[PDB]
Amino acid sequence: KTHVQLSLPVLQVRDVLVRGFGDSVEEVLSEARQHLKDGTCGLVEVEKGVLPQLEQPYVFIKRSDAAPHGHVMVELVAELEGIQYGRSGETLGVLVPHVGEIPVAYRKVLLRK
Repeated sequence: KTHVQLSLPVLQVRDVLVRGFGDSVEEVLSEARQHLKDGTCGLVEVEKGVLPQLEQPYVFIKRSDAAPHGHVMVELVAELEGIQYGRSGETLGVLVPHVGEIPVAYRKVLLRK
């Protein structure tokens, strides 16, 4: 399937134990996609002060369209030293590994895979 329905745990930035997916734009996009498939991916909502507490490169989920079955359609965009790899809509948040942190909410998305 080109799209997959996922419910992503929303984590507080100060709870996150593993603050990124790796060291290159290509690695973080690879790792993000693997964790999304394996159900081991969390989401941090971007506000003032969040991104400096996480590791670059960043992987964002961005709204790819204007929401089947409650699931917002999203795609992945990476960012490294202010350059983005991908073009999409509004940021829903930044992806991080999930290693058992308690979430504050769930975000239903349809991921372009």
